[PDB]
Amino acid sequence: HHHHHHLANTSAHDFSYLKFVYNATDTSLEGSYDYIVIGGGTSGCPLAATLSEKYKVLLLERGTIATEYPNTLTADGFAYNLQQQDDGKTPVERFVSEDGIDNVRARILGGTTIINAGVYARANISFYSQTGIEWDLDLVNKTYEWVEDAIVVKPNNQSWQSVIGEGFLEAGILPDNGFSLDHEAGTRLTGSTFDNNGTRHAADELLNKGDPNNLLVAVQASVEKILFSSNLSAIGVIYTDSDGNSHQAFVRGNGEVIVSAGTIGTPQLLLLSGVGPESYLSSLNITVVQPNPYVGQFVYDNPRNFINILPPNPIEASVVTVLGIRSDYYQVSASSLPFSTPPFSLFPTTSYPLPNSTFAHIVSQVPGPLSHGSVTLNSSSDVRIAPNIKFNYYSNSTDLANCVSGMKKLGDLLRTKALEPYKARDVLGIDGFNYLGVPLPDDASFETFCLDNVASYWHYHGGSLVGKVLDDSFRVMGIKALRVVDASTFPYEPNSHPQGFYLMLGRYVGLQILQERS
Ligand SMILES: Cc1cc2nc3c(=O)[nH]c(=O)nc-3n(C[C@H](O)[C@H](O)[C@H](O)COP(=O)(O)OP(=O)(O)OC[C@H]3O[C@@H](n4cnc5c(N)ncnc54)[C@H](O)[C@@H]3O)c2cc1C
Ligand SMILES: *[C@@H]1O[C@H](CO)[C@@H](O[C@@H]2O[C@H](CO)[C@@H](O)[C@H](O)[C@H]2NC(C)=O)[C@H](O)[C@H]1NC(C)=O
Ligand SMILES: *[C@@H]1O[C@H](CO)[C@@H](O)[C@H](O)[C@H]1NC(C)=O
Ligand SMILES: *[C@@H]1O[C@H](CO)[C@@H](O)[C@H](O)[C@H]1NC(C)=O
Ligand SMILES: *[C@@H]1O[C@H](CO)[C@@H](O)[C@H](O)[C@H]1NC(C)=O
Ligand SMILES: *[C@@H]1O[C@H](CO)[C@@H](O)[C@H](O)[C@H]1NC(C)=O
Ligand SMILES: *[C@@H]1O[C@H](CO)[C@@H](O)[C@H](O)[C@H]1NC(C)=O
Ligand SMILES: *[C@@H]1O[C@H](CO)[C@@H](O)[C@H](O)[C@H]1NC(C)=O
Repeated sequence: HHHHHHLANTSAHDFSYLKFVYNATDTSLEGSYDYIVIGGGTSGCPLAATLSEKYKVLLLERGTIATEYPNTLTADGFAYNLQQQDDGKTPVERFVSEDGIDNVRARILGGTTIINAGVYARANISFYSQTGIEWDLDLVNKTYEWVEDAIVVKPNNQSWQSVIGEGFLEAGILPDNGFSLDHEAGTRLTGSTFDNNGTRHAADELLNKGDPNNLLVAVQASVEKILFSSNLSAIGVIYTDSDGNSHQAFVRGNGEVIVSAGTIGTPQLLLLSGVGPESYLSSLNITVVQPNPYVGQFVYDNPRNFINILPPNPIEASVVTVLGIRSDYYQVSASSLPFSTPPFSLFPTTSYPLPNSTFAHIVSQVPGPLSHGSVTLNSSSDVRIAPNIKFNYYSNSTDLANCVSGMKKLGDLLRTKALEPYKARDVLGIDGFNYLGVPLPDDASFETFCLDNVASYWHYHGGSLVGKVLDDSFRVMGIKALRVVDASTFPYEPNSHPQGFYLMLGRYVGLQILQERS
């Protein structure tokens, strides 16, 4: 298959880039650069590597390097990082939305690709025309291949993923797409950023494609403020190191500051810097640099709804590789060992029953979603104090209708011959399964189930939307030399699993920056 000749193979996680990674305590990192990228995450790492092909780049990341937390480097360690308590330095930062749903974000060089579930997919090909951005579609595809050559494999067979795939097909999630990276209706094996040795590959490895003479990375660099000219332009940043001391770095000439701090971090930093809704910022006595009513608005979290089955015989743990895709729901299942310490946010609250045997977590994702909320500041000065985030799950009735459809399809899945061997009782109904937590239930019972048992899919996005805060080149409207590139930029998903899109986007926008400059 020509289209997959380029995929990565099994290999150790490549930390060669550590040769140009430095502690933010090093004041010799202060000074002038062509580009400053804020946030060494999913988009930020390939963006910085791409810009460094020609220009001097400083990448600033608030977390440390992944070697400090070895359980981020294997598939087997996924649960560990979520189970670990948040001490302010760990790679997983815990939060709770104002809705009451537990959640996490990354705090580590590599961003959320260092802690995530590894599922790799390209964007739904209809996404590009939906946005109305004049994408260079040939370049988009070359850029996917540049990412995939470094960190994406074709997964080997896993017994539970194959069971689930046979079930999806039997339940009518057709056609059978075989192995494919593309987000299309039907059932498929997709790519993974875990290799077939279980080694995690991630966005930090794309730093190895940067020019080591041009790229500098500062870790434990907490960026507190974007600095502006006194024609409004961004000119630099203030960041603090792990000892608390402050540092300043600037861009020069035709260079630019790009914010890649994520759905949560990018609106927070813009607001702290005086870019945002005029009445809101004035009410905090933050001087407004650029009024924009949409900074931190239109923030989205696709709902996750789920059931857990406890088979009467052990099943093998698996990472998610098999996807069942419809336009109105995206479905997967993971199989897991039992645990006595919960992975935080796997279930939506800390008071959720613990599994004492192996279990299958069977999941459906609402597309969009159409419900939205906001990011607002908790502290008007301290970037290390997490902002308030509210998603307003199921405020839009279309989301609820789509959850009902997805839950009914999970019922179909539980009724397949594929899943029958995992029932505890060989009775006709799906009550023959043993359930951890709430089992599946007319639509009123499904609506109640959807509302009561919702969790985060962890695929939140928005807050600095193209068309509201940014133009089609990802520039902050009204401000020269300032862009935003990360998941804050779009109001809908590109697909069921967006890391592949945001990895591509980092390099793609970097190439656009370089081309505009030439
Ligand atoms: C638990 C979990 C599992 C997931 N699993 C999958 C999956 O299997 N497949 C998939 O496709 N997607 C998955 N996702 C979603 C996907 O990984 C994310 O949507 C995507 O990685 C977000 O990229 P980003 O660049 O917007 O943010 P990030 O990758 O989080 O990058 C933002 C970076 O900015 C840093 N930062 C923030 N504020 C500052 C500041 N002030 N100064 C300096 N640095 C700062 C952060 O530390 C972070 O490294 C998962 C998400 C989670 C939470
Ligand atoms: C791929 O993305 C497109 C969005 O651009 C989705 O298609 C739209 O949504 C529904 C599809 O049932 C229709 O009402 C719209 O008319 C569609 N628009 C276009 C231009 O086709 C589509 O559902 C997504 N596909 C998957 C499998 O998620
Ligand atoms: C993976 O192995 C194949 C074997 O055909 C090889 O051609 C390719 O160069 C390897 N991929 C990478 C990214 O090194
Ligand atoms: C940076 O140096 C400080 C000491 O000044 C130390 O406490 C911290 O762990 C270092 N961080 C990294 C990422 O090396
Ligand atoms: C890009 O790749 C996709 C598959 O991911 C393919 O369907 C599409 O035709 C390609 N587009 C271009 C412009 O090559
Ligand atoms: C803002 O400052 C004014 C004084 O100029 C004060 O009256 C007001 O209470 C302040 N508001 C906040 C939220 O600090
Ligand atoms: C800050 O967040 C906490 C939740 O962690 C909340 O209880 C508190 O009211 C918030 N404070 C402000 C000023 O927003
Ligand atoms: C739900 O979302 C759609 C699309 O954004 C919108 O047209 C509709 O008005 C929303 N419904 C409600 C009740 O807000």
